[PDB]
Amino acid sequence: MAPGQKECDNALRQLETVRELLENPVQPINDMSYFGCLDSVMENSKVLGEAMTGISQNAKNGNLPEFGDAIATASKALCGFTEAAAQAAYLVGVSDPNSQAGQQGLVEPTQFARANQAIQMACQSLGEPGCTQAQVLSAATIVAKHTSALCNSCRLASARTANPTAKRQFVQSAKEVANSTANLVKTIKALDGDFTEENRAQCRAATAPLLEAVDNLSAFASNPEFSSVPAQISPEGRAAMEPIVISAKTMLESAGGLIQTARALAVNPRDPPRWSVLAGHSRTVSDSIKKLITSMRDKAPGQLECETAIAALNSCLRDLDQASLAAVSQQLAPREGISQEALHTQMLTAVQEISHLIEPLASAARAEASQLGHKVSQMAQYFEPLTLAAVGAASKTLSHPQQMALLDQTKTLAESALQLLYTAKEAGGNPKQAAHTQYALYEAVYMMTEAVEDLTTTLNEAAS
Repeated sequence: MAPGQKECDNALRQLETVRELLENPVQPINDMSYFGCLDSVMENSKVLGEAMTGISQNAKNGNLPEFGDAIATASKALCGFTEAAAQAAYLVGVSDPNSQAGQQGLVEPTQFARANQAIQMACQSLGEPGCTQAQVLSAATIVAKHTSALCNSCRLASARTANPTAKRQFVQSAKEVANSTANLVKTIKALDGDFTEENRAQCRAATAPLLEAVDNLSAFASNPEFSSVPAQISPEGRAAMEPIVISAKTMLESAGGLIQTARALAVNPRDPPRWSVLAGHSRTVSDSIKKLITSMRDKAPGQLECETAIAALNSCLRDLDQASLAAVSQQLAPREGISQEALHTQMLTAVQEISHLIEPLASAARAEASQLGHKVSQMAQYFEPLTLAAVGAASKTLSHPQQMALLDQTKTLAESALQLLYTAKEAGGNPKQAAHTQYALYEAVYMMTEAVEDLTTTLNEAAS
């Protein structure tokens, strides 16, 4: 009854509905790439933060219309977070080696069912007698987005099909959905500088042919002939997606709590206990979002492999430090059963392989996230044979200064490789990371190139 209560009511329903995306992410949620998911959570963080400020201030000052605007904006941001979270979880799950992505059909029935549900909610909101101006706009924007998505999928489906009857039906259904929503859009435009009871009644009337067309499309699209095979996600994939899922669930739970409390406060703002409860939920919303973003970044393509490569390089560094400390106290035992020449050849071979991987690695770090993991693993693998050969070669180097110089120079190469790996992990193969990492990447490549040259020179002098 009271203004602002309906908005809180709709928000709670929207948060409960969007939570379903999190229960079993075995199909794509949308068309976003992993980097798109990350961008969306960053953008929604800003939007939700401002909306949360708006909720509190307008409940406190009794500005009920703008309180409803703030609840609506927060709900949209939270659904945004969840869609990005669920999509990220799906992409994580399928990319697992032991996981099998399901065959894509002509359409994804879950996306069709979701769109059907979002259109119903938006249409029912337009069918409300006490619906406001900014509520009509958000409901109108929802309808337009989901009907466009539905029509686009119908078009591609009637192009990818061999079945002539299905071809004609997807085209026909698209026509009906499009013609329906066009008729609704016109009635919504008629509201500008008018907004009368006679006109809101025009809009309500126009929703019925849309709902009917959408519900017909949904039925028809759920036929076994069209549906996708849900993916088979390994127990490991499930484990990797878990942090992302848990975080987004905690976000939704505490945001529900924030809204329930906000609802009472809008009615009676003179209530210190409830301000304390609202603040509690708010801090938990923020913590959950931080954990969600950090969880999602852990699972971007190439991130685990950078981490694994960095661990392997650090293991090589420990070996080199150990050999260096043994050398200075004359306690480095000479490597048995292999010659000085053969050990220098193993070093040169490894150094040449590392050298060839530098620029390819940087280009992946720069532009191609799908390559990065591989290049980082290839680079790191060569450091094990190099370290063993260098420790061996040093152990048999007759001059003490030269023995120490060989270890020092091998260490410098390893440390320059570490700096490149850390920089590549930051850039992550995301073209939009350029303005923050480009000069650091150039520096890291320069330092690596220099360290290769210096060690190669030493190895060339030893060959002479």
